[PDB]
Amino acid sequence: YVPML
Amino acid sequence: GSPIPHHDEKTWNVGSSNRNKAENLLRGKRDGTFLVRESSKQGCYACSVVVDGEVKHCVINKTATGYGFAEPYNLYSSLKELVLHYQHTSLVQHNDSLNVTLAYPVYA
Repeated sequence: YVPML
Repeated sequence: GSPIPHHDEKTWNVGSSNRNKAENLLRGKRDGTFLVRESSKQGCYACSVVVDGEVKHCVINKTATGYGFAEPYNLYSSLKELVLHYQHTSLVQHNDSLNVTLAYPVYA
């Protein structure tokens, strides 16, 4: 999954 | 014009749909077309959204303070509230690759 910060 | 289609949760909440089904539904759709589904990561949901012609998948966490993409933004009491927030707010604040909003429910 796309890393979300 | 309004209300926007996002208010009818059926237009974007596809329940227990897996990744491959999500990609099939979003195939060929315009940027910003999205859905919300259960994730293979038990206990979690996922947002699948078309960005630059490609489908991307993001986990939605559920915490004691609400749903969200990441701390300290797990602030929404329902998936609908999350969706409505990110219909006007770009996901780019969480990842520079995601310059899109949740603009178009897959089934609106």
